[PDB]
Amino acid sequence: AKSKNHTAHNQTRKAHRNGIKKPKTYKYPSLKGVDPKFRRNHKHALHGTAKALAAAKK
Amino acid sequence: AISKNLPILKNHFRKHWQERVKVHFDQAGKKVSRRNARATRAAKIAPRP
Amino acid sequence: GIDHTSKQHKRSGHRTAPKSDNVYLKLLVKLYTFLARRTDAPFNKVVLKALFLSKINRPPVSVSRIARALKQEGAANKTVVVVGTVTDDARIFEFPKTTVAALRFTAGARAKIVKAGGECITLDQLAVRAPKGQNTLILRGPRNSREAVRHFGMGPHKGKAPRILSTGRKFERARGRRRSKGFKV
Amino acid sequence: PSRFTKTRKHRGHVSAGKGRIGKHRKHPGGRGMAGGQHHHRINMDKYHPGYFGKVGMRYFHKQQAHFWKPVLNLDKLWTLIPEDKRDQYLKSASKETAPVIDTLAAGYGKILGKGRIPNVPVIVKARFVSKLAEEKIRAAGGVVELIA
Amino acid sequence: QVWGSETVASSKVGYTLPSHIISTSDVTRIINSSEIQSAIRPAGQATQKRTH
Amino acid sequence: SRPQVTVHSLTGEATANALPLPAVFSAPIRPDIVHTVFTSVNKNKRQAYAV
RNA sequence: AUAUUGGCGAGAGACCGAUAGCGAACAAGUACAGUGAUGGAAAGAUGAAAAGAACUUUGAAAAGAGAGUGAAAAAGUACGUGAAAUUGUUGAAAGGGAAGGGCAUUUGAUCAGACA
RNA sequence: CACGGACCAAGGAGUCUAACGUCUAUGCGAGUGUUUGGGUGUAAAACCCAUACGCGUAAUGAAAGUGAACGUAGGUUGGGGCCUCGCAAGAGGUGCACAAUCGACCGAUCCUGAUGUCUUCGGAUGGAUUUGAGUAAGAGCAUAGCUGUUGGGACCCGAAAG
Repeated sequence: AKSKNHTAHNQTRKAHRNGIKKPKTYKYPSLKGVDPKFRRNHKHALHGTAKALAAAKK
Repeated sequence: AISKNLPILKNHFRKHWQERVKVHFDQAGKKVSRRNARATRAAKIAPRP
Repeated sequence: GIDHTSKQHKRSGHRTAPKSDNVYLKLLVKLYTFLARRTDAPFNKVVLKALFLSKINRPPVSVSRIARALKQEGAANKTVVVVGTVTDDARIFEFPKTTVAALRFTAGARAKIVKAGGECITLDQLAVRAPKGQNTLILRGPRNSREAVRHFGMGPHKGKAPRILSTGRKFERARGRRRSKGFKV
Repeated sequence: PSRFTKTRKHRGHVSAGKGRIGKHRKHPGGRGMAGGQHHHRINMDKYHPGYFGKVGMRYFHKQQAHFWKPVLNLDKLWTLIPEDKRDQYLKSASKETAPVIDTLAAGYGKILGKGRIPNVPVIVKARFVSKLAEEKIRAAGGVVELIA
Repeated sequence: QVWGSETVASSKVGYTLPSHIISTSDVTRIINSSEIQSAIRPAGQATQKRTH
Repeated sequence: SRPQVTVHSLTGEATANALPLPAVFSAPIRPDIVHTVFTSVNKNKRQAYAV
């Protein structure tokens, strides 16, 4: 006995009961896939800029 | 059979375990017997410790 | 007929009363319901809602966590408010004299505060001292440090503590955990 | 208490919470851990990674008492000292009267350097110590005596 | 002696009498005493007049 | 101090010797926990029955 | 020290209360079935006490009608209490190839309320 | 014009157990669990208790093994509440939990190989688009309840067989 192979019916209605949500963007997004050479230098750039600010309040 | 995330359980109950179930109802009864046995022994083994 | 946009007869989903049957907790709820209604102080509304929280929503606050909060700027004299149980921490050796208010105190925590000259105060005694919350500081325990939180949100490429009874070798470490046996997660 | 169960609330409903199309049967999907590689693979992977296969080397006749080594961090190091005498050693930090702590009697095998200790000379008797646990103890004026 | 007090510990090992989460059992006394009554707004009517 | 409860004789009259409260009567009175403990304690004297 | 659905002698239950509980509360492993191995029931209750109805009358008799016993024969060896299906009699109502139901009222029957 | 139902009475179907997940309540709390056992008793109850043990407080590696503070236990952004100023609006300070991110530390892996060296031992220091179910002022343990899971006859009744 054959059956219904596939249909897109009621799929959009189901998705709108809990309607389409955005991925909730944040400040300072994840640095995944960024150039490792840039991140290697940016790690030492944040280290040095936290030293001058710490030395500005004696 | 496997669904709805849960730790994998290992329950060894695939034999006739219901024929070998030992429930210790006599825990209070045997405790009195041990005290009775200790009491009747000490009278027979006069005053050894 | 009405084309309803939101779900009808939908409850707020927030606790309006404690789930417990503690008679003394209800007295504190009755005391703070009057305060949260007729004082217009935001402190009284936070405490009243915190009294409704469950046991996992009221994590214990170590006495060491109180000392760190009192090391902030201009917070050495602020009355510490903890809606929950204050526990003792032996990892510290110096504790200040600041008063601490909480629902419950353990034997070690209450002795530690009193020995350092501090004072153990129940939440009803703070009402006659700070009706609107003068000079207070609310402290809450960490929620995501619970053991049940580790297994929450488990899935591929998540690293979220698979639920297992026995740990070690031969227990869920071969296929789907390393590149050698097919694939890693 | 059976009077608080959902079976009492299901009296009068035909399917008793099991549905009319599902038709609750004996074992629709198998018994126990059946089909972990055939029709439960989507559940075995995703919430049980690593179940199938072997990784380590076998250990014939393993005795767990051979690997008995409870760890004690530098966090406390003083709950082993009774509370009555703890304060009189803290406010009188000096050598020639250093407290002797035998961590073996307390039930510990190795000392780990996680916490920070006050600057008090402390004599520690332990079977094993971490590398920087010793450094923090020696910096405070104490020594560690290796025992067996 | 059997349950202990603030002087004798418990006569049971590791036991202490339970502590209270509230110092008094009369919530009305706390509300009216001296301090809450000076920090609260004036009361209403205990029944609102039906308007319109 | 303590309420100084009065000691009575076997035959009526209240003897003038008073005793302090043993401080166990100042313990919290929780009808909820005494309820749940009683139901479990009262099940410790049941005999097993089975067909 | 440990085991114990057998045997003997005991003490108990948040157990079951005669389609339940052991198959069996009773002349139960009985009646009965099968060549045989085996299968295997149904069945407890009058009243405090038989005081279990003398006697009269009708009838061949069984029994009926009186009388009598008893606190009660609406307890008579078909016996405590005696439900439903089903049946008889009596009373009421309706009915032109179903009946039954819902809303509303008429008619009949029946019931209720309150006298400052 | 699919199946079950002539009628009535009684009986008749998600139960218990072992091990658990989430949630809730309670007790205590870096601990927690008296009841294997012992003491005791108005005697299967109640009450009292030693020593161990279970789980938790440390992880990580196949293993040998090693083993969590550069620092107000870090920086940045958002943060309830509180504090200061103000008639208020607002402004500043402090900011727990939590959320995002960049670091630090521990183990594993891949490199760098110092003083010392039974000359092959030792592994300091410094790293790495690597990796861990970690650290970063602990939260758990025990009991009970609903729901859910697995093994058990397993909601009740049913095979052709062996």
